[PDB]
Amino acid sequence: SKMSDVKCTSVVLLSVLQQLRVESSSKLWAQCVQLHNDILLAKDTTEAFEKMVSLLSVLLSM
Amino acid sequence: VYRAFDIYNDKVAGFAKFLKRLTKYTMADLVYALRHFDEGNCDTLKEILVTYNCCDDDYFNKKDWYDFVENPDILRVYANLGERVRQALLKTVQFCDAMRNAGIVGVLTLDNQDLNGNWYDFGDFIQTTPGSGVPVVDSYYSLLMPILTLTRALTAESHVDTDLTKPYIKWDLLKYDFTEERLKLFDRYFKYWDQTYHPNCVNCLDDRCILHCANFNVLFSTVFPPTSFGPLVRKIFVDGVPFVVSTGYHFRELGVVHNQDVNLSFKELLVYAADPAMHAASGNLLLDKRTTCFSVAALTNNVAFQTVKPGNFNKDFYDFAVSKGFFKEGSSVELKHFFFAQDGNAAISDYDYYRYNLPTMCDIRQLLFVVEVVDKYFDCYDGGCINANQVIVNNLDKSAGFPFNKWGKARLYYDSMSYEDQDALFAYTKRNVIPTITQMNLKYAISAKNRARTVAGVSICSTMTNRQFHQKLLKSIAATRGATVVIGTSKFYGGWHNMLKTVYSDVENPHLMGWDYPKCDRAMPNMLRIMASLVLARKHTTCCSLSHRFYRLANECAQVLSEMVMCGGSLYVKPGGTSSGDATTAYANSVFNICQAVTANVNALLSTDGNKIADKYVRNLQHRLYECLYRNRDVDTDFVNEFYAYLRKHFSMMILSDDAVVCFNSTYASQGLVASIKNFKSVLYYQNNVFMSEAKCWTETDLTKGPHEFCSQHTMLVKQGDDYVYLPYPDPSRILGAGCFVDDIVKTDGTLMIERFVSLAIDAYPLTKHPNQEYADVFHLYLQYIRKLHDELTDNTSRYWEPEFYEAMYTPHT
Amino acid sequence: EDKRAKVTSAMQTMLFTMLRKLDNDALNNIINNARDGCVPLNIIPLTTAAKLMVVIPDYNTYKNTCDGTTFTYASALWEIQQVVDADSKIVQLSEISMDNSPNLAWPLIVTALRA
RNA sequence: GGCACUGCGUAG
RNA sequence: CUACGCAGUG
Ligand SMILES: [Zn+2]
Ligand SMILES: [Zn+2]
Repeated sequence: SKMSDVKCTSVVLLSVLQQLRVESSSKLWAQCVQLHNDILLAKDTTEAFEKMVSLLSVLLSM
Repeated sequence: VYRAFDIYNDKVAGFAKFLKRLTKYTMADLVYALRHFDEGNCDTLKEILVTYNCCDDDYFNKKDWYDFVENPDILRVYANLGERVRQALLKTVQFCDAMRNAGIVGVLTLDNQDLNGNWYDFGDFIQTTPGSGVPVVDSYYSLLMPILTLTRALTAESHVDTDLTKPYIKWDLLKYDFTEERLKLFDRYFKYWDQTYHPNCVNCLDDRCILHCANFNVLFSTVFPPTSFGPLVRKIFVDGVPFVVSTGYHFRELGVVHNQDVNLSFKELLVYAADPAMHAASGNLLLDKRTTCFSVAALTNNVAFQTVKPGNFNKDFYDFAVSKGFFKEGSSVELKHFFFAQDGNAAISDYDYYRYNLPTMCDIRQLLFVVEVVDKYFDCYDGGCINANQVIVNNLDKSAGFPFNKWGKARLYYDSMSYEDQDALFAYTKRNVIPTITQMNLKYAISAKNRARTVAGVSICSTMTNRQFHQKLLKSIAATRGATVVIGTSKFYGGWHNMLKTVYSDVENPHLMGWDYPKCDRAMPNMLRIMASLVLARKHTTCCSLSHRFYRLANECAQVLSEMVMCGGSLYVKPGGTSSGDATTAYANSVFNICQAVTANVNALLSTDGNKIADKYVRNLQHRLYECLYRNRDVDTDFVNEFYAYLRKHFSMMILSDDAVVCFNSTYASQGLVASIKNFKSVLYYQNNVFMSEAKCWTETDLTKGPHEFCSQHTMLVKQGDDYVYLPYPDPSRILGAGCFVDDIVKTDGTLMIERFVSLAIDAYPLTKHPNQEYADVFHLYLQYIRKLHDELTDNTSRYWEPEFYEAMYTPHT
Repeated sequence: EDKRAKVTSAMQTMLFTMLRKLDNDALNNIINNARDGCVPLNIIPLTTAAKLMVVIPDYNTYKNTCDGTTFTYASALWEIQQVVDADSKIVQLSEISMDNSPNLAWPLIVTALRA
């Protein structure tokens, strides 16, 4: 589908962000956690893709 | 119009609604509204709140205006009435004095006192010689007790000369013995409560006296400054170097307790190190503005923030599942269970949930009768103290708490001490109080909600002594089949079917129902936890004396109920609740659950009109229930047995520490002779200080469908061996999530997955018999996956992936 | 027995070394203020500890509690020695302001010494 | 990096 | 039965 796979990809990207020492920074990790927890708890695919894009942008800033 | 009346006559007895300056409402209406709470019909409560300036109607337009957890501001609104309640109390005493000064003997009821505190009653009064009048205030005070701490009626005792406008009272910062103040408080408000009150529960005579005195202390400890409660420390001279050690404790509920081995060896070193005295004395002062919970000190040079990393993802399982047609749009099975990551503020924000734990004063007569009835649910068990060599410990590779986690696991401490040392320590705990420190850790597991879960890791002294105290009774409860408490009764091998048949046994019009406790581990009153410990310790009538059992109880109170909690390297005080890492968490929780169910049944049977009851036996049972509740001081074993039998016939309970299934005669409940969902809602509102919603509590009419949920398991009646049995199946989303999302990456490759998936296919076999093809296909998905893993890894092994393996574990032969 | 000896030695060393950190200047006075010689544990940090740590979640609490370089707590006057953020980095006093509050990594741990 | 219970699986 | 691992439940 389009919801389960985006949730799984959000999980893997948060995991790789954590491996990238993001959790040292309080604010960046808090934003990443909020995005990931709202993606997983989301029921609308539009919000899922929006927060997925935002989380990917946070990953790509470095 | 309907008014709340408390009646005790030759025909009807109870506390129920009847058809019948002077205010519109009386004190009994306030007590009834706050005790029997129904959000559908709150008109009397709303009128009472608005009329006396506690709030305005615009406050009620918002949703959740009644919920404690969602709208904590209601705690202020109720408190805005507390002073009024206090005035009533004072006037009550005056009234009693007048009667004692007029030679009048009477029974004081709530309905005769208007909300301003005036008494407009002069009937039921028998003249006697002046000066010898004896007011009867058991029912009045006993029913008014839960409203005294809900409305915080004793706040004005914290101000100078008892004036709400005047500033606080500057108690000496060094004071710890508030006994004289407790005597003054008791003699000012409860002057005519005849039972003797011991501010220090060392002086108490037995379990019921402990409950009564602790109930009064819980109310009286809200006046005193919170810095006085906690361990009392004293400077001793060990070999000439000055130590500071705890030589006592101050309990909000048990008063001042002093150690008996105050003297000024590995056991003595453990008593010193487990003590929070040295840590909280050498540590830097800490002021945590993140939480409203009282803070003690900082043991490190920095505050620690712990982050929960996201769970791993099994690509292989997800790919296989979507190759089998799962996870499509509009399906029934989805991924609803994930590892929810947390930030650095999660631990302290979850510890802050203890703001839901309020000082709750219980209905003491009701609580005493309810503990008498609850003890009947544990008479088929035997317990007692055992020596160190009889203790069985499951895992010796667990943490030993703080500060003991710095030096090794619990295995090191169990190997270091000889059995004589452990026995000496246990005997020490029978004469002294040993405060400990419990860590809070964050849990890392599959969950369906973004909230984090904290586990309270207890120290080793508490674990050892509580094991020696309670393990015999715990193993007795865990090895008894067919009783109310189903801990230790497996759902496998026909276990679920036997459990269900036991619950259904001999009920005339059997319906099922269930409920949940919201914030059970944080909102529990301290009195109920004390009662649970007393029920568990009642099995020591011959091995332990009274003083030994009281000092043991003080040990659980100081190490489980109000211990020092080390979060992130900082010492806070726990306001109450339960420790999820305690030795006897499940069994004390089961006692608490049975208590709440019995209280619901008592409230249901006493709030019935009684006159309209068409059954003479039930009417007489209600009359004798009121008699044995608010009229008899000593225990009545015959009526306790009769009420226990009545409940066991018309109210069959299946209890596991939080999750309960009740099979009840539907006719009786619909008539009001048995607890319903609304009775449980009222009971949890006025005791547990929490609102229970109808979304999370369910009812079932047809027994064939079975319970809607028990232990997060649905149930279904199927046919096997020409026999109709009840099989439990889980939510398939939970099993699919457990398969997809893993705790550690190591469980993504290797042999381990096989066993894991076996234990997931065992728990997903019943879904095969579900009518839905998706639920049935979950099981075949798991079996094909196990087969594929076995093929990738490459007579005795083929039996893992055949359905006969998982079929054999639901046939009751083994 | 060797492991028992090691654990006893470690526990004794911890108690002794941490007792070195324990100050008897004000402890003696507060014990003497008590007739029985027993004092609550919660009072020892308030009246004897020299260093104080305050954790500030938001700027409102900061300006309410410890706005100035010297503030008050437990009826005592404390002077700020350091301020750190949740990333364990030094934060100067001039940096903490309503304009710059969104740029700081809250909560802030402020460390002060008793004056 | 906690308590309890249950069920698996490999070993005498 | 005793050890270790896993899974599920509160
Ligand atoms: Zn007593
Ligand atoms: Zn005993």
